[PDB]
Amino acid sequence: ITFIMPMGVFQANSMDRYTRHAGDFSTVSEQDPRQFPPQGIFFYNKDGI
Amino acid sequence: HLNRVARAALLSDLKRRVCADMFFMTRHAREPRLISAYLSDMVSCTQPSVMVSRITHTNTRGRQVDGVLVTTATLKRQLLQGILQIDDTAADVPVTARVPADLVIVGDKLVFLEALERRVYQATRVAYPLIGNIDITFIMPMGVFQANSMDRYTRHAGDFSTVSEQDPRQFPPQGIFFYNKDGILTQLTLRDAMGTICHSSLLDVEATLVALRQQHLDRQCYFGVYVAEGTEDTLDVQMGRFMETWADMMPHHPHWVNEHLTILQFIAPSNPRLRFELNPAFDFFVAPGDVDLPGPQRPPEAMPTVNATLRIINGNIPVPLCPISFRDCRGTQLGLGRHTMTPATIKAVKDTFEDRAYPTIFYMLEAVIHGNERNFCALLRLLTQCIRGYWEQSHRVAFVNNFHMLMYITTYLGNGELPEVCINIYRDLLQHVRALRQTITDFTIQGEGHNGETSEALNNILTDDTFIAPILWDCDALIYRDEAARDRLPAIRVSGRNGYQALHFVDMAGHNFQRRDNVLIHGRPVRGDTGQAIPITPHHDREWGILSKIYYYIVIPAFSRGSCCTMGVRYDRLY
Amino acid sequence: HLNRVARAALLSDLKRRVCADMFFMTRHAREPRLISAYLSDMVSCTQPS
Amino acid sequence: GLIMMAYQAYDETIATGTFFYPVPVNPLFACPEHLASLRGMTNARRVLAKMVPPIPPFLGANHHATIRQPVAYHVTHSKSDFNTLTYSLLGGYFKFTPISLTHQLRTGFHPGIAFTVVRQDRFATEQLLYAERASESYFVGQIQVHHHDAIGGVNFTLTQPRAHVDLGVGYTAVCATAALRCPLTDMGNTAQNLFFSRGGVPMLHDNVTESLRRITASGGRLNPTEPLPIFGGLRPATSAGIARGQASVCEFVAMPVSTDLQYFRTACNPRGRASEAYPPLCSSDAAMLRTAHAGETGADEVHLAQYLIRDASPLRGCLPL
Amino acid sequence: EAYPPLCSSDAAMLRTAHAGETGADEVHLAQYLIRDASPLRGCLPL
Repeated sequence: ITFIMPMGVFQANSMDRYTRHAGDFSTVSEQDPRQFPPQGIFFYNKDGI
Repeated sequence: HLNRVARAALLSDLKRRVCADMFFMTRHAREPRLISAYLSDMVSCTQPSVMVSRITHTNTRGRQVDGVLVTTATLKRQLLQGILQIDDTAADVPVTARVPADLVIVGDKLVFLEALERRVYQATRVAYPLIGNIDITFIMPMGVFQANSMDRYTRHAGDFSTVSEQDPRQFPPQGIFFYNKDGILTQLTLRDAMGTICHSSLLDVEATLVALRQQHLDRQCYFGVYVAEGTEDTLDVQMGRFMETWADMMPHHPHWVNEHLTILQFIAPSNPRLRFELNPAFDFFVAPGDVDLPGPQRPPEAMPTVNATLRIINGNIPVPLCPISFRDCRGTQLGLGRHTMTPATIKAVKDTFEDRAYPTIFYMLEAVIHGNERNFCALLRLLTQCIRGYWEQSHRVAFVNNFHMLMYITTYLGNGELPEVCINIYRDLLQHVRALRQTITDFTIQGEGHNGETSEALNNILTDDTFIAPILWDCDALIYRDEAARDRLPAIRVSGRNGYQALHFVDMAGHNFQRRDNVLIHGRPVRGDTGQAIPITPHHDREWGILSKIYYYIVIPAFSRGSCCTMGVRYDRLY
Repeated sequence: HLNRVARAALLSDLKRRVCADMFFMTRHAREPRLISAYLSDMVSCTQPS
Repeated sequence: GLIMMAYQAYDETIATGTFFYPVPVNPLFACPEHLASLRGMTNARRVLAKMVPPIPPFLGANHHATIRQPVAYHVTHSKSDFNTLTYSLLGGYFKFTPISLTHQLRTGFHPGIAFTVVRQDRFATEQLLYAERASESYFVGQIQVHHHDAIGGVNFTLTQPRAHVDLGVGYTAVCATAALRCPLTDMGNTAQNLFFSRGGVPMLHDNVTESLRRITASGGRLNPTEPLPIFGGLRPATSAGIARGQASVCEFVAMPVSTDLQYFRTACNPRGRASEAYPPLCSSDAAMLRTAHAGETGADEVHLAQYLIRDASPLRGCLPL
Repeated sequence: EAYPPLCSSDAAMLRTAHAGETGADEVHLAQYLIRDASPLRGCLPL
């Protein structure tokens, strides 16, 4: 079985840059380290790592 | 014979099987299906044996029993209550007969469920087996912190807020919480580390130096691992041949400069400096063989060895290993309630520091006065006029460089000679400095001194007498340094010759600009007599050195950000 | 005769067993499995005669 | 000497290098651009200085000076604030000596190093064993007796030999650890003292070691006896009833404050490299542990700077909270 | 057709994808969490 895995897709729509709750992932930095476009993908190994 | 790759896959299979189940029966006690699956796997995991039998053991029906399982009655009851099914109460047994004996079906084959604990091992002094025990190693990190700014993320931004302006959450971790065996909260504090790290065994690096001395050591750069002596000169041609040698003595990029690597980049196996980090308190570097430090101007060439020095500063570890973000976090943690600098004073200080068009007249005055109270006592009007003229033309506070010039201003020129804003800025900077000193005092413990060293000098570095400021104008700090320790082996070197003379009150009649010996101009005391044989006394108390070192090592570098430079002066041309 | 430390470990076992079960019938009334476990422990705790 | 703040080479009213010559000896005060003040300025020296600070050896080398390269890199590459920068510089300006470390640990300051804790346990283990029907052949001999004279009378000893043979093709029996019951050991918090051990190089000053020993004795649940009996193992002092069983020691192994944290999330190696210690559930904050009880079935890892790691030890579905 | 398994574009959403409050999130601001569409729905325990 061959898997498919997108790597760097970005949401251009300003409508779609929405969250579950506004302050979900915030930091002490003035600028959220979240506005930035994605550059990596995370998944699990077969043992859960 | 599935070779290496599949043997390692099998190895990982055993890894996960071991990690998954050692106490499974008490683990998934509320999931009856899992226990049945594990028993079915166990019974269907061993190959059978020879089927030979003349008269065998069977149930009452007649079907032959096929095995026996041994445990203690506790798991007999726990399995029999709701997990496994009764087959019968008795069985047919040979006599070389009907005997009550439980038996249970699992998988597809019938097996005895024996927990023989009652017919034997009572009122006898032999311990029951199957009570083996176990010894597991548990791992607890203590103070691991995340350097990445992206990793300082939470589930909800407003999870844990307080009435304090600053979150009591930015602070790095210093304790670990876990549960006792009965469920009670347990806490480990950083004070508990003294049982392991706070011993004398920290300085047994002799074995590692001897062991690492016998590896492949090639010839490398001798710039950062060599110390020389002064060549008894006016420091000009010294710089000359220094630059001439320096421009071409590089064999490659130094191993102690490439601080730009991250943790991952520094930890890459191709990193040559990966192997040169052994002890957190020790710096290991390559040094020549049979060379006494300090050596001559030209380093002798021989087989390079390994030499190690103690890390006095906790920040001497590379910045990949000591993140700047962590340093900022703990620095914010330090002065939570301490005095801060007003926006006016900070903007003025930064603007005057980054003033490229700074006139050299102030530098002339600072060099001529050379941090002497006698000089300042006669230039009140000139200094006032100069500072006023430089200030009310671009709103920049001057005369900030020389530390023996600001306190003179705030003391003498403090009743209203200068504009109220300037003296306010000087006083606010002094308040920041004394707040830093008070913070130093708070974080040290008093009442404990060893070998005649006070607690302040025993804990902090800026309070230590042995360490000296980058620039010294008088001989008071040198006297304090070479009098305070008396156990630290001292070696003072002033451009060649060892030891100073400290001759003060030099005039135009005996100016002698071409002096090469160890006569140090201590300067004329104001509230005293110069004389010729009068012993040299410090111009100020010991706290003066503390304030000077604190200012030079805190205020100057934090504002300049590695832009200002220290250099000598040419009095033969200036005068 | 497991001396002082193990006697105190047993003492803490008594502590937890006392705090755990004084009204278990009305406590875990919705958990039929626990009650059978308690009765099994009760009946298999006294030696015969 | 003198310090001049902003280097100027475009001020042509005064000749370059008329009153001062750049002779900087400080890692913090490296001035690659100020070097153009001195005569004999070439492109090669500037190219070398753009990466390497020019510091004389006859005034201290970087490896041998107290102030080193990383503090200069920190002060030259950090742009957050100035109050915070000053306090960070002050906090870095602390000695790393054991006495200083004791001072910060008793104070509350966090040194730029972390630790890991290893604790030993002993659990009562049940073994679950199934073998076979025909797994062992068991021979029996004939009973024989020996009449032996005794004190009050005589002793009759009954002797009968026998032998066992495993007539199995492969592994007949399999036994595996099954049950836990009550933990005979303690899941407590007792640091593993190092002052018991002998063999390391002593400090040249006896009073330093004595003070460190006395401060280690304070705040430690197990400590050496004051008389320090020679020619012996230095047994710990006698005590009253230990709360809930034999104490479990905890040793400390150090690492930088920024260590890959997700490594500690799973069953990792005590040394740190595949070449394993099971980590049970742990919290670096008081809040994290009590919110780890699955308040809204919710488990968290990092809030801002601390960490909350779940259980990876075999004690997952055991030990009710 | 290639079956896309469960994935996240940052470490945060992948660790929150364990159904922390039974909650599967998809996008926070611009990074994404694509759930499992591969046949390994009820397999491979985490």
